[PDB]
This record gives sequence, structure tokens and C-alpha cells, in this order.
Amino acid sequence: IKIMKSEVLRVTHELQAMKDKIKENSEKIKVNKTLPYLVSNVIELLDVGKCAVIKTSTRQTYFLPVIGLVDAEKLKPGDLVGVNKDSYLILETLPTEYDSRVKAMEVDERPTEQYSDIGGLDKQIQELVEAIVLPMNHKEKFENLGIQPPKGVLMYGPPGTGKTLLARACAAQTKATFLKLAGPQLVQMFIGDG
Amino acid sequence: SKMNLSEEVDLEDYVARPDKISGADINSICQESGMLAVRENRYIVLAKDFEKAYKTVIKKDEQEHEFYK
Amino acid sequence: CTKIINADSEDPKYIINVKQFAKFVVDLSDQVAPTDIEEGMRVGVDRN
Amino acid sequence: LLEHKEIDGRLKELREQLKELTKQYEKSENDLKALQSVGQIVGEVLKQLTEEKFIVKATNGPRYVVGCRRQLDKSKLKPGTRVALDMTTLTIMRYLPREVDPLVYNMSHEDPGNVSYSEIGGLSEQIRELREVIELPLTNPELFQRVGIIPPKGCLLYGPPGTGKTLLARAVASQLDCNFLKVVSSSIVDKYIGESARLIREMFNYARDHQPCIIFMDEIDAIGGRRFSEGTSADREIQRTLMELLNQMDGFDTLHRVKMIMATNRPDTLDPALLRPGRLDRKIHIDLPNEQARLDILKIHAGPITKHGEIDYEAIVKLSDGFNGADLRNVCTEAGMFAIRADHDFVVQEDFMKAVRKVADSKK
Ligand SMILES: Nc1ncnc2c1ncn2[C@@H]1O[C@H](COP(=O)(O)OP(=O)(O)O)[C@@H](O)[C@H]1O
Ligand SMILES: Nc1ncnc2c1ncn2[C@@H]1O[C@H](COP(=O)(O)OP(=O)(O)O)[C@@H](O)[C@H]1O
Repeated sequence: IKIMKSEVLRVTHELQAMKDKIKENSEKIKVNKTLPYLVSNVIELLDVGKCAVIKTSTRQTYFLPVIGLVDAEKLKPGDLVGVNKDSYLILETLPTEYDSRVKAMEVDERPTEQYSDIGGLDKQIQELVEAIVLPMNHKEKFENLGIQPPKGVLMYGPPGTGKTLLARACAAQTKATFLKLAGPQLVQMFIGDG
Repeated sequence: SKMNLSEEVDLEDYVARPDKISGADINSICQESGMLAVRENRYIVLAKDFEKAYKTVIKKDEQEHEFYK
Repeated sequence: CTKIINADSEDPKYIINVKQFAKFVVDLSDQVAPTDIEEGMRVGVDRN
Repeated sequence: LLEHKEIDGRLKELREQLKELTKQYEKSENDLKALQSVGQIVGEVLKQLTEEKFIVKATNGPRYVVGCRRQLDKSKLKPGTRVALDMTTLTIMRYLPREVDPLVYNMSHEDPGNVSYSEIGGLSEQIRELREVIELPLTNPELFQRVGIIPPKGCLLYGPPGTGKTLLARAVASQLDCNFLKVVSSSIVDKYIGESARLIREMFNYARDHQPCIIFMDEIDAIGGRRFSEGTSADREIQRTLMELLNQMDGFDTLHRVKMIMATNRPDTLDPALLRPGRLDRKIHIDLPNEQARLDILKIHAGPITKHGEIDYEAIVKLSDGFNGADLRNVCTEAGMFAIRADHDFVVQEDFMKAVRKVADSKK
């Protein structure tokens, strides 16, 4: 029973010392990972065990055998990364960026409706609720049936009959992000609005 | 030439049939012959699968309404 | 300057687009404070 | 057992759980060897001046004459091969696979969904034929080599929309478990004059780089169209694209282990050169299902739906003529939807009747 006690003593000495060496490693890590990072747009990830090519914001395209000091699993092909100013290693990843039209595609997250704004469409809003939010909260009862929930509702009617208002009302009652994609605008803008 | 032996099929008569078929169509006829031979599991082509390949390739289906001609 | 990247004294970093040179992600200076720096105004960054 | 209760009362925690910080040291070591890296300039080799001096052009930058690493396969560093350069000494550090076009990337990295062959139904002759023409060269090429033919390069599946040509090709890809480019024609056309043909070139270059591969181009009726004179700028641009597709299939550079599947609803308008053999060696009629095919589609698509008591298919078959396959799957899905209007956890036969009735009315 003595040898395991000696092993406990030696392992606690090893722990006590390699705590200090791991802290020294952290200090040197920060000595490289200091502060003035340079943002780059990850073009793609390549397998070698993953390598990524990047386009730094200084209009230069570089290859990385190892993915910096950050994880390398999500690493979306387009995720902005803070790469080293000189050795160009990915110190850390940053939040995403605007994609032009989507920023132009206003959210208007608070549509401020309570179904007291829409009137005369009681059957219509009941159908909308039962088609979108009722399956949303009883998706369990849906997979019990072994069928998939409806992935999208459709409406039709003469212009100015409240089709957009009901959409805003559903967005309000579900607190769901609203995007007002246009219909006649998309037919133009050249080939590419697909 | 690279094909298997054709067990004495009338290749000269197949040639003699008047049909506006290009060299690509002849290559297709031979390729179809090989496919049919593989499908029915026999390595030596004969007149049956060669003929079926010929009909398949040069089908030239028209169905055109009779009033045109 | 650009997105504040949730500084809140825990991530005092911002995306800044140095004209045609490049974009970078930089900290503050002892002179400046977080309050007067937000998105979109003209930020005078150093050269090192 | 005096001090050996479980293990010494203290080793139980010291041996492994307080050795998690050894795995943290391992993480720190990975960080260290990532620190030591410096990254590499990437460019494309342009020419082989001699056994060592290579002309290399860096992307969006200047070109250099550079050497290569001591241990490297020089015999493969062909002109145009994307390569990596050391940032300081500017030597060929390592090779890179050819850069993939972003639209080609998104078109190639779509999951087929590993759909089995059972989920097609009523296509036995056509599925057997396409299985032959595509997969037989991909499984036993020596059989074709012995028989005396070159493996056919691809085929066409024509039929009414909803007949499952896309499904059949998607299933072929899943069975083969090979690279699969699922592109839709009329989505590769571009306003810019020379971009659609370039996209076709990039598609086939990826296909050659990633053998074995099956390019499924849907709606080939879009790009492929009897080339005709006159024509607006667009008409001609599409001809130019068809001309690239043609040369990229049967052209000077022979295709290998890259089998194409093309689906269309209007085979009659396809160009005779495209319709000629060599490029599309087979034309497959995926026609509207017969009664047997219809009942097969219903039975294979009624699987996931939970049935109680009695569910027959021949009645739906004789009462649902004209439905291709999508209409029948719609019938099944609409029956599942009908199931929760009256709040069942199952389906009934009258439910299937009213579902197919609604689907038929929508068909009208
Ligand atoms: N039933 C209704 N109750 C109250 N307002 C309505 C109703 N129907 C339409 N509106 C008014 O019409 C406008 C919405 O028109 P809508 O039909 O949604 O637009 P569009 O036809 O362009 O899609 C809103 O200003 C809304 O107040
Ligand atoms: N044998 C079949 N024929 C036709 N459609 C089918 C068949 N089996 C299943 N389907 C249904 O048809 C859909 C396939 O659509 P798709 O392949 O795009 O048709 P198309 O090839 O005519 O465009 C699937 O969602 C599936 O539910």
C-alpha cells in the first residue's frame, strides 16, 4: 500500500509543476496572440488534418497548413477570421458580415400586431395559425404520425385585401423574423435573381 | 476489330442497308451490341442482339402526321 | 469603423476598414473611451 | 483493504480526472506547433523551365521563377497546378488541388440523401437500363474491356415533370457512393457573355479531378437546343454553351470515369449533335406510370405513414389516373395531413380517398 502512496506523492508533484509549465505556455501563447489581428475571408477548407486557404483584406491569397489557434470544425467557407499580421495564423474567428441585399432586406423585427389589426379574415388567420404555429408547437404530435410538418403556407387574393397584414400579424404572434421579399422586383435585376 | 467474333453475321448486308448513319452511329451500334451481350450474359454477339442494337440506334422514329407526306 | 463585436469591456475589438489598404480588428487607446466610439465614424488608427 | 477502500482514497481523483490538464497540455502543444507555422503563399505553376526552375504566378500578384522542395513529386507539377509557396524563400512548398468554382462547390456539396433503390417503383426496365449504362462501367470495367466496347459516356432520361428522373439519378448516385454534381440547366446561364460556358468547363474540370463522378444536368432542354442561326445575342450565347458541353463530353480530351445523366421534359427540341451518339449514347423514356407502376409508387410511398386496419392501393390506382409520381406522394402527404384534421395518430381508408380527391382537384 506504500508504493501507491509514493505514486500519489509523485503525481501531485507532477501536477504542481506542470501547472506552472502550462501557465508559462499560456503566457507564451498570449505573447503571440497579443491584440492587433488582421481580418481575412476564409475561401475554403482543404483536407490534408484540415488546411484552409484565405484571402486577407490586403488583397492577398494565402494557404495555411494548420488552422491557427482556434477550433477548425465549423469554419464556414466565408467566415471572417482574425489572422496574424505577420505569420498569418488564425488567432480567432469573428462574427459574420452583411451580405448586401439581406442588410438591405429590412427585418422590422417588431411588427406590432395582436390580431386586432386584421379584421374580417377570421377563418384565414385561423388557417394560418393552424398551418404555421400549431405544427410549430405540436411538432411532436406530427412526428408521432410519422409525417413532416408543412414547410410553407400560401395565400392568394385581390390586391389590398390584407395579405401582408396577416403575414405581419403572424410574425408578431410568433415573434418570428420577418422578411418582405418582393414579387415584381425579382423578375428584373438581370439573370442572377435565383 | 476489338470486338468479339460475330459468329458469321451478315456484316456486309448490314453495311449494304441504305441508311444515313454516321460513323458515330456505327460505333453506337457496336456499343449497343456489347451492352445487349452483357445484359443477356453471353460474350459472343450474334444476329439477334446485333439486330436489336441496330434497330435501337437507327430507330429514326417519325410518327409524323400523314397529311405532311 | 464597423461592427463593435460586442466589446462590453470583454471584447474591446472593432472591425475597421483602412481605406484601400485593408480591414483590421483593433483595440482602443488609453486616450479614447468606448462611449465615444461606435459603428460608422472616422477612427484614427495608428500605424503599428 | 486498510487503506485500499477503492484506490487509496486519493488516487481515484489524481489518476485521470486531475489528468484532464494533461489533455489541456496536449491542446497547448497543438497551439505551439500551430504557433511555429508561418503560412504559405499560394499560386499556380505556369511552366517548367528546367528540372528545377518553375515559373509560378501567385494569385492577384506577381510571377516568379522558383524551385521546389527537395522531396516532392516534380512529375505531377503540371502547368496550371495550384501550388503553395513559402512566404520568405519563395519555393514550391506543397501542391494544391485545383480551385473549385463557388457555384460548382455548392452544386457538388449537396447531400443526395442516400436514397435507396426501393424508393422509385414501377421503373424496373428503365432503372435496370440506366444501372447498366452508368454503374456497370463503374463496377466491372474489365467486363466492358473484354466484351470489345468502350463504356458508354452517358444517357438521357426524358419524360413528363414529376416522373422521378431526378429521383432515379439521385438514387443511382447514392448506390454508387461516388462524386455527384447535381446541376439544373437554366441556372448556369448568366447575363455575362462568357460565363455559362466557363461554368460548364469548371463543372467538367471538377468531374475529371474527382473521378469517379456523375454529372446530373436537369432541364438540359435549356442549354441544349437545336442550334439555329438568326437568334438574339442570348440565343447564340446558349448555342455557345451547348457547344462547350458537347466538346466537354465527346471532345479532343476523352472523358474517363465521368458518367453524365441528363433529364428533360422536351427531348424533341434537343440539338441533333447533342442527340447524336457518343455524347448521349442512350435515350430513356421515363414515361407516365402504368397501373402497376402507379400501385408500386403508392405502396413504396405509403411506408412511413402509419396505417390502421385496412389500406388498399388498387382503388386509388383506378381512381387516380394521370398522376405521375409527385401527385401520388402528394396524395400520401395530404392523407397524413387529413389524419390530423380529425386528430388521429394514424390514417384510414376514407382518409386516403379524400386526400386523392383533393389532389385530383388540384390537378385539374
Ligand atoms: N381585413 C382588414 N382589416 C384591416 N386592414 C386591412 C384589411 N385588409 C387590408 N387592410 C389594409 O390593407 C393594407 C394591406 O394590404 P395587403 O393586401 O396586405 O397588401 P398587398 O395586397 O400589396 O399584399 C394594410 O394597410 C391594411 O391595413
Ligand atoms: N417512381 C417514381 N416516379 C415518379 N415520382 C416518384 C417516384 N417515386 C417517388 N416519387 C416522388 O417524386 C418526387 C421526385 O421528383 P423529381 O425526381 O424531381 O421528378 P422529375 O424527375 O420529373 O423532376 C419525389 O419527391 C418522390 O416523392
